Amino acid sequence: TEPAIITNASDPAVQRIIDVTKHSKTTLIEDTEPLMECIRAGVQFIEVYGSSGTPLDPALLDLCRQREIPVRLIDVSIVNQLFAKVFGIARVPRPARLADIAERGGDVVVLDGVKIVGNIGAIVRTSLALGAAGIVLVDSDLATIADRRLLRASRGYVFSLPVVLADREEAVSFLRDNDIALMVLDTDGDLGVKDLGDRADRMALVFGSEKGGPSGLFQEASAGTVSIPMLSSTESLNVSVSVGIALHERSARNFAVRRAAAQA
Amino acid sequence: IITNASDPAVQRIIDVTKASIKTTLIEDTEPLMECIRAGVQFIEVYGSSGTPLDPALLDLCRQREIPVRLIDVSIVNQLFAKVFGIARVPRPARLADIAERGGDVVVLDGVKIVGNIGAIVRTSLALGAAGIVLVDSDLATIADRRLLRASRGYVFSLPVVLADREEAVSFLRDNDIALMVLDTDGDLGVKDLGDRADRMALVFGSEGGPSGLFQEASAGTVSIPMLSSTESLNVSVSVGIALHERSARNFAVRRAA
Repeated sequence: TEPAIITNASDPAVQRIIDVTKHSKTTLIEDTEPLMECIRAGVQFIEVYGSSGTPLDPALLDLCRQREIPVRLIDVSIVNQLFAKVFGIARVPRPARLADIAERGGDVVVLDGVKIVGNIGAIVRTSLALGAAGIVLVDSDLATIADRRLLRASRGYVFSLPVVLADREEAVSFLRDNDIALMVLDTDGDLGVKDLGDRADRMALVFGSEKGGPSGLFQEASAGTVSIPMLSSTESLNVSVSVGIALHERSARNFAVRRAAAQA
Repeated sequence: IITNASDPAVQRIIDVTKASIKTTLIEDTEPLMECIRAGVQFIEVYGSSGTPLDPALLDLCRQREIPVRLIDVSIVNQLFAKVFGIARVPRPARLADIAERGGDVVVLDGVKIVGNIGAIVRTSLALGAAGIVLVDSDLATIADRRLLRASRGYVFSLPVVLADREEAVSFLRDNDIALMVLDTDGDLGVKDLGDRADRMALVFGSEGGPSGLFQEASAGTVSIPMLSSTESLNVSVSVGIALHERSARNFAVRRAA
């Protein structure tokens, strides 16, 4: 067949390194959009790969050109034996910490017992896009943020803002020590979500799963409960939906913070 | 509450439905109670010997005349959660059912991931929408067991309808229901959705985007502001934000009837 020589056709050795991370400080980031977000967010890549015989998205190739990022093709046969059509080996950034959230400016999203990774990924994307400072994950059952399930669920946004694993008291003492008032989302609370933007200062918003709602320590530190009005008092929304609604209400406050940081 | 130790004869019927096109299997305590409240007609509900049935469920079953029996924990494990029921599939909602109820119409265009669909069903109900039109969803019936579960048994609590794209666009037309499409860099801001007094249809694409036929029929493109036009939200999240801006409008419709 005289296949193009640049195409990886065997099964060692950059393959071996890809296999190596596929089953265990690096990770695989898959698909065009997630790759470009990770690159934009400053994630360091070792190499980006496509399957032979299909044109790699021109903008990604362009972007890999702009950064010093090697691109190479692997025979479709082999990529189709691993596992998408395009992926990269990346170094996992140094885990973000609480302080990062405080310094970045803007509201803090705290998830309390949210464990469903698709929910956590969606909340990551929303928090990024709506201008939140960062996310604190309490009781998520995640070992790290680089979990490939979360990578895929976040569409590669998990390194675009500080996403931090913490235990409950660590988190509440953190907010206390930084003078960040928290409010808890729950049914018939004191404040309508529509009034969330009134508050000029940054705040933390705490969302529980509804496999139990918010937990005790947070309740006790709370400066109030916030409710999203629903048809009946007995209804509920998926937690990711509640995050989007609450953050949309705070969007004016956070966009102003983000606007200002972009100019510093 | 009698207990089944055997293997006939309503063990057989359980297996036979799991043409049952008119009967299905609704699982879990809360989804069961929702379906019952929604008027779904149940044949019988079952729990597992050993672990007790929610009293509120038993009471509801009691107030309806729905028989409840326990099943030996060992037969359940052969059937497959711990509580479930067998019900008649309601007659499929039609598009007209959505128009008659009044309120905004949610159209999903190309949304296929059933968990998104199910979350959207719950949001649409909670935030007061008239109903949901599913275009290109890849579902055979709304009674699909994946959606039943993903929707937490709310799929029957408001009109949810499968349609073809042209069908949907035609239905909105002769009903004088303006449709807007949710998308980036649009004509209108989501924050002004509440300005319009009359009902409207809102069209959400997967991600990617709504179709040409809808775009061609659209009275506007509504955009949720984000840090970057390249960014995107999960479709269920977009629906939550949009309906939230319309909730005053829809609650007023819901509570006038």
